[PDB]
Amino acid sequence: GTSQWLRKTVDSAAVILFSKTTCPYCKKVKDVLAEAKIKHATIELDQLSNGSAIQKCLASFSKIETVPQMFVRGKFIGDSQTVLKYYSNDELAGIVNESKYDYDLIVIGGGSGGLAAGKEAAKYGAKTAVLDYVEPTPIGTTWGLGGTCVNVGCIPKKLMHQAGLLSHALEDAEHFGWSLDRSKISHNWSTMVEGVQSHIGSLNWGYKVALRDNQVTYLNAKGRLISPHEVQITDKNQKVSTITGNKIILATGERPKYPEIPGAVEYGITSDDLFSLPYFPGKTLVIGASYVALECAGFLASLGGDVTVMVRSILLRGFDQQMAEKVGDYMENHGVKFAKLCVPDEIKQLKVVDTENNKPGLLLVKGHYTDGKKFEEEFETVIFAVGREPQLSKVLCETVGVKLDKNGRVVCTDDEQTTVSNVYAIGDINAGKPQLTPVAIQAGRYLARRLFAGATELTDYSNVATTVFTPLEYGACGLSEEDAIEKYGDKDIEVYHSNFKPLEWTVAHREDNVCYMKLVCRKSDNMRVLGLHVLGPNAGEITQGYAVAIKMGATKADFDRTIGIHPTCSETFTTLHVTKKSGVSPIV
Amino acid sequence: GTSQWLRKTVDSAAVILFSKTTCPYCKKVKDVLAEAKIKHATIELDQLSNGSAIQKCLASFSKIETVPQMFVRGKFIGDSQTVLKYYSNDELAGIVNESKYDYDLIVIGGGSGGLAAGKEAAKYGAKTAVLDYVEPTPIGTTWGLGGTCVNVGCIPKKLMHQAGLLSHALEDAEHFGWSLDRSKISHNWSTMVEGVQSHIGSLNWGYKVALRDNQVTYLNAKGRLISPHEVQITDKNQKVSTITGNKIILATGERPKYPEIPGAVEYGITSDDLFSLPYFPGKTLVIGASYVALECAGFLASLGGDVTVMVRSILLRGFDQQMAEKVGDYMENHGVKFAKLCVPDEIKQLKVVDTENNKPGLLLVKGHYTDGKKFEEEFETVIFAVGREPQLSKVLCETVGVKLDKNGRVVCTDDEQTTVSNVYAIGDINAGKPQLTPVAIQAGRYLARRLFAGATELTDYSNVATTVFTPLEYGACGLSEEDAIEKYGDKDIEVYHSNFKPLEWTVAHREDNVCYMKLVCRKSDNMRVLGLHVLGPNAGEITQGYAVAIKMGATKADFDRTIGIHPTCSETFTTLHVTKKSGVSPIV
Ligand SMILES: Cc1cc2nc3c(=O)[nH]c(=O)nc-3n(C[C@H](O)[C@H](O)[C@H](O)COP(=O)(O)OP(=O)(O)OC[C@H]3O[C@@H](n4cnc5c(N)ncnc54)[C@H](O)[C@@H]3O)c2cc1C
Ligand SMILES: Cc1cc2nc3c(=O)[nH]c(=O)nc-3n(C[C@H](O)[C@H](O)[C@H](O)COP(=O)(O)OP(=O)(O)OC[C@H]3O[C@@H](n4cnc5c(N)ncnc54)[C@H](O)[C@@H]3O)c2cc1C
Ligand SMILES: Cc1cc(C(=O)NNc2ccccc2F)no1
Ligand SMILES: Cc1cc(C(=O)NNc2ccccc2F)no1
Ligand SMILES: Cc1cc(C(=O)NNc2ccccc2F)no1
Repeated sequence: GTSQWLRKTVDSAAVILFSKTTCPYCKKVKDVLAEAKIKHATIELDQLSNGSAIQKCLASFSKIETVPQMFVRGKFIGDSQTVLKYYSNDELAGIVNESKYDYDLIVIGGGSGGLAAGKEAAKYGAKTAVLDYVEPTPIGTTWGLGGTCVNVGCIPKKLMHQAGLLSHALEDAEHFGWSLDRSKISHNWSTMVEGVQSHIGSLNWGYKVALRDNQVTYLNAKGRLISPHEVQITDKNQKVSTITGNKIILATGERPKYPEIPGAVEYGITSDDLFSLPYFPGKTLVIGASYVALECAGFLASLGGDVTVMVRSILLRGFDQQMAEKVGDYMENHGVKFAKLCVPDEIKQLKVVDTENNKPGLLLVKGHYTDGKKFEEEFETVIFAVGREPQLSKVLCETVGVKLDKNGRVVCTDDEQTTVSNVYAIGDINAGKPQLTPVAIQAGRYLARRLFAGATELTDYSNVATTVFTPLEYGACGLSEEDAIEKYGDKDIEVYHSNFKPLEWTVAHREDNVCYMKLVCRKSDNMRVLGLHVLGPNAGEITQGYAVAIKMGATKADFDRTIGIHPTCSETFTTLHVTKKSGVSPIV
Repeated sequence: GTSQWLRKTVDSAAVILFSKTTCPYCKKVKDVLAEAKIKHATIELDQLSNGSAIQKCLASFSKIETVPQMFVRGKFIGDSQTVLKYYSNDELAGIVNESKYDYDLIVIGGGSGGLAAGKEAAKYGAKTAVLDYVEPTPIGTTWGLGGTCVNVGCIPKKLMHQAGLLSHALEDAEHFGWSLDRSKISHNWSTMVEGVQSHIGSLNWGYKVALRDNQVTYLNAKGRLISPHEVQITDKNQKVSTITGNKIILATGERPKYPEIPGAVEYGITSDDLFSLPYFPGKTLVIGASYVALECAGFLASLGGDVTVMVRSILLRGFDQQMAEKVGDYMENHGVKFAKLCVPDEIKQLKVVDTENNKPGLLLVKGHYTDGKKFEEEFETVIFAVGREPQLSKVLCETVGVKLDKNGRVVCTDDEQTTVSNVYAIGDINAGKPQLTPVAIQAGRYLARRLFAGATELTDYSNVATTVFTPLEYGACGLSEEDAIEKYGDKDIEVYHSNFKPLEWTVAHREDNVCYMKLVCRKSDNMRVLGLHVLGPNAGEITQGYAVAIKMGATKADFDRTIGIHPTCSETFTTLHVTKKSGVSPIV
């Protein structure tokens, strides 16, 4: 056990020092490497459980059992006297820089996971390159460094959500005594987009600064893995070349799908285009029913838009369907129109986008309802939100041997390793994993530490909490009620639930019984909490802390013995008592 | 053990049925009791692990070991045949109403704890009275049923906090694209007070409806305990009479203190007066530095007021002082003035309150700083927030034998029992307990179940989370950093911390490094989280869920392995890494 860990650690680390905190010979070597600007990992043996056993295993590489011992890319370099000899003789810089490869690590993809992995690897002395290229959308939209979340995802969508939430803050202000008249106030799309894009631009620049300050080589080029250690790159001038690397991390993400119907690619847009659109969309149709579809329809309606959503079957497939129906009912009562049980057949152009006067075009959408009736209506903008997919045929030569599943995602071990031993995959392209930004970041950072600092901790992908940022937000952690019932049986499941009303909604005359929460519990396991669900304001802030308790195995008794904070929405979880089986009403 | 539990349960319950879920004779007795509208507790012996032992112990009370067995106020009434006999002979109603006392329970005080205890007791058949009287403030202010939180505490203060938060929402809305101009909008104090008071009145009415629907006797009268079982009551016509009860719960709360200086009682006010004041306070001095003082100063400033706070020594004594100083620095940067190291000597009247034109008066405040320099300034309103105190000499004859501590609070066992065996105390008057509304509710409900339904569960008063609703909110759960170091020593304490910026503050151009969080941990106990602290928006929603994890013994490793929800403020707790001992900056 200990011998196999040490072997893997030594073969993989770029530069690593084995040390003890109390040793002045170790401190002497540490200070030399700091002066020479040589970054490295450090393993303090006096702070590990079996440090004595490791110290004896080191002799199988160095034939000494003392400390310090310095290694570079699998090779024992020397003890204190030897390292100072290389330093005194101006031979140290050359020894720590010799490698079979151009880089210790090449990351293909500069998004949530890839930037996290590359920066963390560099901190331990791995010579690292990060490659990023943004293929333009069909209408030509492109953006800077940082990935989907930063540029066309979590960041701009939550900022536009906040712009929509402020519409209701303006209405509430009158009831709390402020003198404004909400009915005389309007919204300016282009002013909002300019502020959002200025923030995104500051993130693009901050990531380039961060890579420079960690000595990471940033290449704005398209990468393609042609053999296990060779990456072909093509730059903005179509100059083609090859770089080599010891370890490879694939982190290229996904892009939006289009349906295979006439006019979709030519005349519609996706979320990739929405967040920098230079004109207000006008009367809008959203095709789809994912969290992306509902989040976008929701803020467009709150900004004052005329918005319709076309739903093939159900809302939020894969989420708790009682919660999903309450989400949609709120949206329908607050100005979002729905075309239910309906699909599109073709998009026809009636007017071209007026790019000079900054106005949308006009489109005729034809489709049909599931019974057989026809749909036909005119819209200024049509947004497709019908799923996302990777396109690893762009990234990955089939001769390399990296196995993909039937959806085109990478099949990985529980430590992110592919079927090719030096190649790993993280983020949205790792098959079977939750497709979320904090998951990609944790996977990338934890992987970098295992490769270059001898860490052993794995990423835990179970019970990862989520929040859907619809007009009324929906947070969740764990199983839906229907998945719990299918797994364990109805007689082994107890559900505690309640409506609630935020105190802030009282003076503002908002609804009494629309916010809702529940705990789905397993009777035969001490009433273990299998899933937590909340519909209400600030749902992400409410849910996050409970994710720690669920990770730890919280029971209903743990929620009961914990005391609430008053007045809050979250405290309602500490006093739940009405069960679904009792038939008693959950209203306030 | 079991036999001591059974004797206490039988002696104390008003009406109780010993039963098994599987027994049709028990079902027949349940159905008769429901038809006669006789409320009662039930214990299902087949749901307890020592149910066989309990069934044998019942025989020393009834001389039988079968189920069902019905008891009334410590007396065995009968089995199935006997209960049915009393019913068909119209004898049962008189039997179940036989009592040595007028009531099974008298609650003195109709606030957070007292209303909770009284309603819960009545559910198990306890004949219950709740007494409530509101002694007017020095200027004559009074209010309805529900206690301090409902009328002059948590509820109106958080509603006025929300009105203040909406000021910054109006400012933010411009940056997100909305057409309003914040500089032309003003606030109307009387409109806000009218809305707050209409909500408080709906709560007053709802509590009277709830007591009527639970068959609880509500007496709007002042109560005084004159012997262990006798309560003297004085009504609004000054009629004096005596009622008797088996169990007594003291739940009379506290009221604000005034300093002993000339003019304080005559010309100043307290929080009791603020929340229904018919005119805007105008230019205001708040004397004190408690959470009540800073919350009130904070929202008055956000509503456009000229506000000063006079601080004797420090802010928020008893809270973590690094967090208290950050709370005050934010207020001072956003328009609250502070007179530090200063106390008042006298209040002089310059103008009487203008009741006709609905305007405040004018006052001259004289004081001095700790070095002896003088303070002298004019204000329209002076609010004293210098602590709260019970006044149990008004509630409790000294000859009854209930022991008080040096501060005048009631000394209780861990099951809320006083030194008089049938008398219990809950809420703010229970010595040594956190003075919070959800604590009083849990204590009252749990106590009623122990008295009248044979329950055993105690209230857990440890690590109860809190939130201070200052303009930037401060949430906490567990020990302050200085208390942790005093208890375990500095070398056994590690502190992880970080600044953060809410995403909502980016486009709004608010501050980069004002929000802050830390985890105070114990090294020698697996890095156990001893205390959690957060300064930021929605801090009560952030903190609540983590209180369950801390109750369960969370360590830093539990926070690390839990994944964040993005984009949120709370997710910053899941990736903390900078220690105070490293000296590395917490800025982001
Ligand atoms: C509209 C929307 C909203 C979302 N909201 C949230 C939210 O609120 N919370 C949340 O947790 N998640 C959210 N997500 C999900 C989140 O955006 C993703 O889970 C995350 O971005 C995945 O990170 P990644 O590192 O796997 O890939 P990405 O961030 O997509 O980065 C991959 C990068 O690699 C580049 N690349 C691709 N091929 C190559 C190549 N051959 N050579 C070089 N570079 C290449 C891509 O152009 C891209 O820049 C949202 C997603 C969308 C679409
Ligand atoms: C300004 C302010 C803000 C607060 N904010 C919060 C907050 O945000 N969160 C929180 O958790 N806590 C808050 N608190 C504390 C909370 O109000 C108290 O902890 C809670 O009200 C205590 O409940 P209680 O049942 O002990 O007493 P109370 O609610 O004070 O009820 C006691 C009642 O008994 C009556 N009474 C007294 N003597 C007699 C008698 N002889 N006969 C009959 N009736 C009598 C009193 O008039 C009163 O109606 C706040 C307090 C204040 C002052
Ligand atoms: C807001 C949001 C995003 C997701 C998500 O990313 N993926 N779902 C998923 C879950 C578990 C395993 C595998 C998966 F693919 N869920 O909610
Ligand atoms: C020391 C003390 C005695 C009383 C007194 O008489 N209270 N009775 C009363 C009850 C209800 C409304 C109005 C009332 F006056 N108050 O304080
Ligand atoms: C054991 C213990 C805790 C306390 C106490 O400080 N209670 N009150 C309080 C605290 C924090 C915020 C708001 C509050 F009202 N007294 O004794």
